[PDB]
Amino acid sequence: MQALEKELAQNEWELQALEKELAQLEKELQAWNCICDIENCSNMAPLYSDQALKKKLAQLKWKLQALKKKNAQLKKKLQA
Repeated sequence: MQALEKELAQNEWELQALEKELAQLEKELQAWNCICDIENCSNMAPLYSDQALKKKLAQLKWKLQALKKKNAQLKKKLQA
């Protein structure tokens, strides 16, 4: 019960790592600005918008609808 459930708990941890990946965004989003902004040199131009965030989230949540339904499938595959 530690191979699947802990792979699921690891997938939960990948989910936590998905939350931590989510928190990685906030690590990109929140951990980037605290009080003052610094000057850095970049080669590529970032996007960071509403149709790219809340949509990539709405696509993520849409991915959940699939993943959570896959986690519900996994929760379906958990017991059954």
